[PDB]
Amino acid sequence: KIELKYKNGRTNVNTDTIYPMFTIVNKGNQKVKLSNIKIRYYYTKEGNASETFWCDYFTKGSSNVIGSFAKLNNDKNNANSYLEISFSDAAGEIGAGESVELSVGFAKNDWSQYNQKNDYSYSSSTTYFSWNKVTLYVSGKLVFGKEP
Repeated sequence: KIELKYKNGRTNVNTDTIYPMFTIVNKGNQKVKLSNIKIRYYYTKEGNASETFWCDYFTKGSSNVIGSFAKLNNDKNNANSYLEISFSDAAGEIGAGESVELSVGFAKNDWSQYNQKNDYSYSSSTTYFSWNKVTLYVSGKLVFGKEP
């Protein structure tokens, strides 16, 4: 029973950079290996340049957080792209009743002034909350949130 909380590290809506922050909470009785957990954040991208990902903070070491980018290939206006966050073997485990905190960022490399309020996963919250428009998978299976 793995839950995900979200807050926004910088709420400006027309910037090229986006600052998703998450807490991953193990609310079950069994430990989960972090290398089995993935998180997605969904947004619209205009242009063909590759995004840039970084990790500003992670309980288990920023070097153990992996950022990848992919397309939804669905022609919808709330998102066409996602950031997928994954974790290395060296990230270890989240014990039962423990949590980890993760503060990341990415640049779309559009420089377009797009309105991020149109993004499926955008929230202006500066409090970690139970936001169901970001998703969490365990061993590839969706366990938290709603896919677009």
